[PDB]
Amino acid sequence: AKAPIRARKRVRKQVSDGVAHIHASFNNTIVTITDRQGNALGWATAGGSGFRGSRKSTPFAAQVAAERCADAVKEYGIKNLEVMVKGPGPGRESTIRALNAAGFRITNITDVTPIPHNGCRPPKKRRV
Amino acid sequence: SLSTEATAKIVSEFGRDANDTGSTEVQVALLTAQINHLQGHFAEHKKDHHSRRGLLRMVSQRRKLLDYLKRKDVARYTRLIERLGLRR
Amino acid sequence: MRHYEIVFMVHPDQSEQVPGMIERYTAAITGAEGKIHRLEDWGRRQLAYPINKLHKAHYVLMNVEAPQEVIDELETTFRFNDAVIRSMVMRTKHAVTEASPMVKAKDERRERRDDFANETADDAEAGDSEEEEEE
Amino acid sequence: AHIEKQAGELQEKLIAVNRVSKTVKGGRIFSFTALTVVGDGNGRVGFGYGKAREVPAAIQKAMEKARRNMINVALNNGTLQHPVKGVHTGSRVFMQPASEGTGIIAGGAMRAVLEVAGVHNVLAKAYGSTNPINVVRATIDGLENMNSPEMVAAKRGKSVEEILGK
Amino acid sequence: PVIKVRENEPFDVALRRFKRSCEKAGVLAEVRRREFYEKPTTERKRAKASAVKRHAKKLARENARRTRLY
Amino acid sequence: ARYFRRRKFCRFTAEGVQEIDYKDIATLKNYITESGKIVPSRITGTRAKYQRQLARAIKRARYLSLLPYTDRHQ
Amino acid sequence: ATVSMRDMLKAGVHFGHQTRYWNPKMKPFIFGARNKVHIINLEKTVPMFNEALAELNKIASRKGKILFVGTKRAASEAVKDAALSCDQFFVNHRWLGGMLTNWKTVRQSIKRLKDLETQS
RNA sequence: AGGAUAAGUGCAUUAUGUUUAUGUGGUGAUUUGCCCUUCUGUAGCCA
RNA sequence: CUUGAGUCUCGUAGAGGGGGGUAGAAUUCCAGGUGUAGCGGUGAAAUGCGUAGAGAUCUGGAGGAAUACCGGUGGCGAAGGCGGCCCCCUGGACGAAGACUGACGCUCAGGUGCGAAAGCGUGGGGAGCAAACAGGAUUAGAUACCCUGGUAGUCCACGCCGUAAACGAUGUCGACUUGGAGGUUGUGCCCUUGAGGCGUGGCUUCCGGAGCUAACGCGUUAAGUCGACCGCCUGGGGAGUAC
Repeated sequence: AKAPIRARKRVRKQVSDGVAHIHASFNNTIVTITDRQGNALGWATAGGSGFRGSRKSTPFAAQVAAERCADAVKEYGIKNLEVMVKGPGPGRESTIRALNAAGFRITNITDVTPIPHNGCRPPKKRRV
Repeated sequence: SLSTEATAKIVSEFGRDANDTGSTEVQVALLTAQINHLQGHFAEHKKDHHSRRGLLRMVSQRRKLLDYLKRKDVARYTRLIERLGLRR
Repeated sequence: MRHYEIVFMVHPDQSEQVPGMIERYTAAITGAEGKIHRLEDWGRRQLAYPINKLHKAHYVLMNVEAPQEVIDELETTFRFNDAVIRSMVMRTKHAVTEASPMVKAKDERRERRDDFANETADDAEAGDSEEEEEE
Repeated sequence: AHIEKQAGELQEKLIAVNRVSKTVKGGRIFSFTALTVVGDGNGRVGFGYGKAREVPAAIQKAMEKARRNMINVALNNGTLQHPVKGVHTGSRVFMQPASEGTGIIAGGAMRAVLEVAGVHNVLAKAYGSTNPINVVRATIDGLENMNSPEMVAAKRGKSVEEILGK
Repeated sequence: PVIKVRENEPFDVALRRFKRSCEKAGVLAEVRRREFYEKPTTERKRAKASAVKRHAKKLARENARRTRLY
Repeated sequence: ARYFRRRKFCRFTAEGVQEIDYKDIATLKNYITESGKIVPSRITGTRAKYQRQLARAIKRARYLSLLPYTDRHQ
Repeated sequence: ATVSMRDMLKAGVHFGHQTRYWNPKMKPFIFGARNKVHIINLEKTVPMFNEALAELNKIASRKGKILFVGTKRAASEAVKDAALSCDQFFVNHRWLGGMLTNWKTVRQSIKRLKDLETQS
């Protein structure tokens, strides 16, 4: 479910507020909570929560990553939150469910997906 | 493509000076005039093949209408081919 | 004879260049067998993305007619111009250099989406109070 | 279903009979096949290949497939006089315009098929599939009109309605 | 994907089942494979094509009742 | 009574509204969802005319900074 | 016998309900759509219908019995109204296509029905 | 995005997913036709 | 002569070609700031990368192919061919009025001309992906499968025999033969006022009647009725190679 993190209760930069970022891929989600003017206040992942395989991208693996970072960032003491989502990777709602159980008010799901303007040709990999 | 003002020189000078465009002497003169616009383009790079297909239509037909013209009236034929420097 | 509904926008610090450039385009058009249908300056506007930084730019819709020869001379100038950040210019096939359903949306741009400056005195000179000056 | 010429009383000219199989557990084939050409002993259209659970049904299938459930091009009287080529379902029979009645020669069982078919009067070579299960089509592809009667005034037959229509 | 505006002041969901602009709608039909220039037009762009089967499905339900094959 | 042929403001609802143009944000925006972006033809219910031209006009516009092209502006 | 022409107009004035698509092989008797609904030419069907209704009259002295076929889940009530007798026979809802050549079976199931209908 | 008025509403790994080892060749019970109904199953009309 | 064909301005659509212009986003990268251990890969995985502070993330710059979406049974080209969008040059099509010539026609050995792709001569470019080569993983083995690094390549410009699955797997063009409708476009008539109906063309496509096919299927853009002229075939293996 979890691995080592910052505290729930002490003091560090004492910022009162942040923005959160969910980087969702086909295999992992990276959830990194940041300062509202642009400096990281903590991170987790679904693989650093103890999931592997296809299972690393399921909504319940996206959840436990999000609840892992969301704990840690109370040492910097957030009280209100806004969120960015950036990817087509699964469980884009389950990570929000965890941030609201950490006590946060969720203030817009601002889509800034990392899709290019087509970009580069993709890997050969498989035959269909 | 052929301007109205290039068409107006050509109409006034060759065939009848009131809107004759279809007579064989003047029809040659029009095709020639669009060749000249196309030879201005082909001073750029020389992969201009999708227009060259179209040049070959205009040339061949011009040449068909000169074969028709030498079977008819000989003055129109020797004037036309010599005054526009055609068949090259 | 051909119609080109040319619309463009210009960077704020450079907007001083446009009142002069348009008046050199109008005298080359009316001097040789085309028309200025309307020439509308739109004022300073909010972009939908900052270009070359800064989230505002100043828009002019020229509403040009010119022959094939003339339009060839204005367009090589306009394409290598430096004041324009970007432009889009349309074809003779169903062209609309006269009367549009953007009549409301122009008035709005000058009225509500502008930023009032010295460059923007120049914005009113850009298509209504024309003086010959720059390129 | 499919309509044919006149006859009175019929001859079941069975020219060939065979047996099929693909026997296995549950759904299977184990039936018989039979081939018959139906006619009146001078000239009629009708050709049927059919199959069933045993020899009695096999033949009754085949006699039904001649008389119905089959596309044919028609004949009139037990004699031919519109000798022309043709194709029906790949099978090609060619007949060049020549004498009626006499000259009849065709190998194997085919001289007997031609007597019930009505085209033993004018006939020429076959091409396409050369098997006796499919080349019996003589009175079909080899006759591209719906009547070919024995009076030579046949070519004035449609004429007499056309010039009265004038 | 979630798309930039869909719900009135978020709750514990994100409501991604609901709205979309045009985020990949002609360019992706097969994963783990290379891209092409002319192939996408018939290989990948089946959006109209899959609407023929949605139309047939609302059609075939009535016709099964009239035939009484329901 | 009256008729008009091959011109603006009659047939369909109007032929002077999304003829071909791109310089107006509003004609494009009748056909744009709240995320600032183009949606399918079923969604928009544009006349056939208005769509074969709207395919060029939404790109023209995006490119002239009338619409927000990209996802950092959506 | 103007009487056939009254009924054709009296029926025909529903002006269709189906889209402006029609069977190509019917094209002669079809008038142009009004706002995407098919409309038959009403006048062009009135000469056909009078020829048909006299031919039906001539067979009345030949007649054995009539069989109304083409019945289905929407056409049955319209056949119910047509027959007004048991000199003319019909079904209500559906019809099994073909009876004419496998009559052998069909008469054998009629005998099974009436035996077991009398026991019931 | 003019406007986020969460408006202009119509979908979520952007649905087209699938390493999962292989094993020579041909043959074989619904029958010798030493073949049950053709019977209105053809414009006449029949078993 | 027009009944065949050819031509001028007007009106209309499009990714045809060649050269110009132009915006923004991921990967990739550098910098500064913040911040802590996995990231990645997959059916599970190791190889790879990372504590020299990776991954993610804020701000700003970089750099080069590509250009999503509207996008579709769509549209353009001579078949293959062509995809952001526009201009400049210019080809080709599609409508319609005024006006013009009057078989100037059809087909096409010979023929010159012309590339999907890679290959390729020399030049620019290489962010991502990737043959090989390395090493994992797969398994009766693993060159195939599936993965990671990674170089040439992919990407442009002109050039060389235009190669092929060079397409409707269907020669050309043209006359003739029941249509209906979608997509989508000139235009005559209607309250243009319903992407609408009717008059008449247009490409592109579904459906199906006479007819055509062995079967699927084709059917007004034929695979029907034909017409002229050309290209080409005559069982397989061996061989599309040899000479």
